[PDB]
Amino acid sequence: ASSPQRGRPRLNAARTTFVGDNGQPLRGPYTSTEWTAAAPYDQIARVKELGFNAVHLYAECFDPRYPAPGSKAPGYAVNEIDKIVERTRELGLYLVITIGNGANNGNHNAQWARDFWKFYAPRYAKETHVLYEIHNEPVAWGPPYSSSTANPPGAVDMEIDVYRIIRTYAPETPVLLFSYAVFGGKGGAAEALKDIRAFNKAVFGNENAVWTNEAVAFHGYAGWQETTIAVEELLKAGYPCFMTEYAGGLDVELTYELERLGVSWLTFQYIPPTGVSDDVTKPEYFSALVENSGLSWTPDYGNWPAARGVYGNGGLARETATWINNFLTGTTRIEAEDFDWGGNGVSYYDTDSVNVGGQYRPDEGVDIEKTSDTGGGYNVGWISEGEWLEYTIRVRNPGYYNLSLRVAGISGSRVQVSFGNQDKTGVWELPATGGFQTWTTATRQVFLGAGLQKLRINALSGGFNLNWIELSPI
Ligand SMILES: O[C@@H]1[C@@H](O)[C@H](O)OC[C@H]1O
Ligand SMILES: O[C@@H]1[C@@H](O)[C@H](O)OC[C@H]1O
Ligand SMILES: [Ca+2]
Ligand SMILES: [Ca+2]
Ligand SMILES: [Ca+2]
Repeated sequence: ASSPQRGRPRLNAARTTFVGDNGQPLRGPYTSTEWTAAAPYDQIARVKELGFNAVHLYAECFDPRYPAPGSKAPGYAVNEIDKIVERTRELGLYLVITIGNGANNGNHNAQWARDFWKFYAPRYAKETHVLYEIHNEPVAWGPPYSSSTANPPGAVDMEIDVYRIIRTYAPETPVLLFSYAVFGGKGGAAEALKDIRAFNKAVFGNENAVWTNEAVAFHGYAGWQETTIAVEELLKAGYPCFMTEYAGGLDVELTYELERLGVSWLTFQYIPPTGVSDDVTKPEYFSALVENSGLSWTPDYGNWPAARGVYGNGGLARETATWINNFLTGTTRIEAEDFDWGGNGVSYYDTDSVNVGGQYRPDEGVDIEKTSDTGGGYNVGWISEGEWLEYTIRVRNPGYYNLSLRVAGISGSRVQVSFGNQDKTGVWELPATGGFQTWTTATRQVFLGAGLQKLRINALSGGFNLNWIELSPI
């Protein structure tokens, strides 16, 4: 159609999340109209250059005293919400609208929430780019809301009543339920399933309803490890989900897991000029974290993050091994020839576009030949000054590691190795071995932070070949 406006997001084929009108997950930062003007058009537009296609809107903040004299009724920010709706429409962005809480996270006012959606549900029902998230963090702090001892009680009744209101006026609009603050472990999933069953019985007539246009909203405050478990278990039970608020700046580890699982996400960094957390346009809170980690997805707009991935290892970041007693739990060896794919100037830099060795990856630029070193396979050769190679890894535990390079060189050479774009080695002199297939292992101790990060080999000179890289904890 003659409109940049995005079409209805729908549940994906795998029923893991809502995806857009191109089959891609929704990814975005947040803004608020709770006590501020609409973020400016030109600031909202910046999200597109950061690989995003969606915006999370905390539209109005509930009044806990409503409807007493002096309380603020819903609908007060309509003129600002309308601007967000229009600006996202024209920019080709999705918009997730919710009720915020101000000082009262982990709480809600049911009447206020029903009246908010009676007004807003019909108002934006026909905006195909707009989704409705019933209520931010309505209970302190997670499932089961259906417990008689939930703090406060009755949130599932609010979810039910609001869902009916929404569907009465907005029959096609995606609805995100619950917005659990802390959603962690097998236990978190099991408790959420109690709430889901109770909701389903009341709304659909059957505890085990198959949702066609609904998902569970959840937040990341259980931490990345526990949240990943809960998401995995819920997805196994057959209920899609959607991350609506989390932070570490960007929580790189949780983003990696949500990408793997096929779950849409809204990060808790704000569109300038203002918000209660950190600005998404400052590199230190988002783009630098993405860049240094090697995280990538296909953006709806622009070419950032760049298309890239792990070569081999089933496309998963190469996790570092640990010790149990005197043995290693898994491989420590990263083959030099298994550099990230992505291309020249993205995942490697090579001075000639052809692989002059012709082997292994003939259609990429890195020069690769068969090796006569122990164990066979291949080595990177024709290494020249200024070339570099990146490998996306995941450091399981922070601390000291032995970093080993299996190298050969007729004469002397120099390398330097960065991790997450931080130099960990300085200049590392590799003395001559006397031949390009006369192999030695060079080792240096490095101190690494935990997490997803790119290991980058920088050739400070030519004159050496590289078979493989090993990393093991001290
Ligand atoms: O009011 C909102 C609050 O509920 C959430 O914790 O952070 C975003 C705020 O604007
Ligand atoms: O790296 C080596 C290259 O420089 C040499 O000239 O051809 C053989 C390779 O091992
Ligand atoms: Ca080349
Ligand atoms: Ca080369
Ligand atoms: Ca090799």
